[PDB]
Amino acid sequence: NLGSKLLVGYWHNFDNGTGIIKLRDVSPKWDVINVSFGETGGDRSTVEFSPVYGTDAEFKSDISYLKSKGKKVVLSIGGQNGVVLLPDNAAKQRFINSIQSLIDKYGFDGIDIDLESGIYLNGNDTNFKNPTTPQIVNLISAIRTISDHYGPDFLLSMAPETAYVQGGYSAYRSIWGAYLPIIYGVKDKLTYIHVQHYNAGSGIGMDGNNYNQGTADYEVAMADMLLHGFPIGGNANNMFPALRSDQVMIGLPATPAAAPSGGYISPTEMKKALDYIIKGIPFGGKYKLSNESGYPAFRGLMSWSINWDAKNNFEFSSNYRTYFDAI
Ligand SMILES: [Cl-]
Ligand code: NA
Ligand SMILES: [Zn+2]
Ligand SMILES: [Zn+2]
Ligand SMILES: [Zn+2]
Ligand SMILES: [Zn+2]
Repeated sequence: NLGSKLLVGYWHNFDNGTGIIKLRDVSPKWDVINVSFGETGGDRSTVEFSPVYGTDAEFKSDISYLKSKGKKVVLSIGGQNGVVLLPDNAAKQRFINSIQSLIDKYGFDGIDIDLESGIYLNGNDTNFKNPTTPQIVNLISAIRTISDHYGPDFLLSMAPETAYVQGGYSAYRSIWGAYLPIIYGVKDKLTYIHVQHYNAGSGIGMDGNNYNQGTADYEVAMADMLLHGFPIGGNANNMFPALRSDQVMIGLPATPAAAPSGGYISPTEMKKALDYIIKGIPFGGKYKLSNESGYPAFRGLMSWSINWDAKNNFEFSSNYRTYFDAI
């Protein structure tokens, strides 16, 4: 079964300067490998994926080998080429069929939704429990259909930026809060969400205070929105519900170069945030956690990326594997 404290790492299906790591050479400290990325061509709906090294059959066998060792391998849909546009049923079906074909071909354990294309609320799409924007409605439907095809053990994750989730605290329009209807719409099938707590600037917590990315207070404040639920757009009558704590992870850059505009946090400071979130132990931050005792089943950390971590001699993976193994 899938563990209670996870390290989820993005795996580059490309060389961005940090090199390509073949699947069998990925550190065993990662519990889940998010293969980056499934992409689309002209129809912006049929997802395609070809491994950057070797044959398709060899990649399929590498995945089988990792799965035999208890690891999960997930296909991430996103990046610049992971444009998925679902304006109608036809596009939705192409997306569903192509994803199912890839899962079957390579033996992926599930999918990671790392999309931004078309993810913005139409004017007048104001109810997160009943969205009307076709892109959003169709994406929710497709995710539920794909998930159903594989059953309750299908691994579904999502990695939106903060504007699309916690940004909903300030406004519910355009991009702000636009993942909220997606999250709500698939919450019964969502294994975990790892919001990207980086390339974000600052975030307003439920206490009304602004916190800077890369600080312990920010990590706690942003995660707490999902652990506790929050009022959308300054309206106490429009409450976004809490997720299960086992559905909440925090996404972090593995090193500063992985997120140039900011978001990297030192292990010393992040362990303070983790101790507060998980164990209810405060550290002298300004942010007061919603729940006195913490959220022991908080699911863990995601990182951009396995490749960046390796170029930084595994600082991130080593520090947090040790931290979680010690609980
Ligand atoms: Cl809990
Ligand atoms: Na290839
Ligand atoms: Zn279902
Ligand atoms: Zn099938
Ligand atoms: Zn973005
Ligand atoms: Zn409460």
